[PDB]
Amino acid sequence: GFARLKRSLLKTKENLGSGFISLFRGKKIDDDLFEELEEQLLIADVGVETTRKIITNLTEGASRKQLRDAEALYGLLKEEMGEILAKVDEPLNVEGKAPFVILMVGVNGVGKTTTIGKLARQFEQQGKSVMLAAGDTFRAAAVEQLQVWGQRNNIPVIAQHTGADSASVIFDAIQAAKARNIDVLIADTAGRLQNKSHLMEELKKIVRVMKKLDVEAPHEVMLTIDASTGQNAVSQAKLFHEAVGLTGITLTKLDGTAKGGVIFSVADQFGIPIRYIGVGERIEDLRPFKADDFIEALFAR
Ligand SMILES: [N+]
Ligand SMILES: [N+]
Repeated sequence: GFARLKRSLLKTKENLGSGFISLFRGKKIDDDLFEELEEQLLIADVGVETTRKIITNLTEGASRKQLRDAEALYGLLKEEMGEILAKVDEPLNVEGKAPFVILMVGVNGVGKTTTIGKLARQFEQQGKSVMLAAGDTFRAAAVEQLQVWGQRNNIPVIAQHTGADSASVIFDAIQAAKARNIDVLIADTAGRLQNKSHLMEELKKIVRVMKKLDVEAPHEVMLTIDASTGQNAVSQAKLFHEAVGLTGITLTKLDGTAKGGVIFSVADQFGIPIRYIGVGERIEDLRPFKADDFIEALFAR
């Protein structure tokens, strides 16, 4: 539903999508125009490298089509920015594994635990059996939050004492999931960026332990990032992807932020599928990402 998404993206539409119309009105296509467009893309948090790529491709496309009027750049931009998102438009498919293991990674303070609970409830409402692993083992509040989701939804939560070894919790959870014929296992993890090497080594150890039980696990390594944090979301994605290897992204807090343009930077810089976008705080506001809906909402005029 592109039309539902329009309200969520209003603040982002001030600079991107329909926000381009006033910039192009009555203008010719020249270096000054492309400089104005660069400024607007950057203020929208599209990022230096992705902005340069967009401008380069737009310039080449306009020249090849022999466009005269800047108004005609709008459709080329819609296509080119749409292609950026189309390259990461693969939905997450959790079917057919015993269990399908989602390792949730990211920094503290981006809502990883709440996102896990929302996804778990969604998979359960779809008829899948879910289990949760409380792998953020030194943060009692994170463990308790996961246990709240599990208790109210009759979803099992595997946890150990505060300070337990994360890899051992997740190992025990995979064993329990296999014993109990679970369809989907979602594992929380630590997120302290104070010691980056320690965090990445802990995640790598978790992955090695999983692989001993099922060489296909983890089936998804999902990053959660917060769109309202702007370029911090991009730097977080780079850290986890270069160190561990991501296979999916959930981007939260897109509603009301004018920094929604960061989705283009995340998509272009890393090429990792964007699985879900958050457009509100409720379970139902965590939506499967549809790049074409997103572009249509952004560029609606
Ligand atoms: N319950
Ligand atoms: N993978």
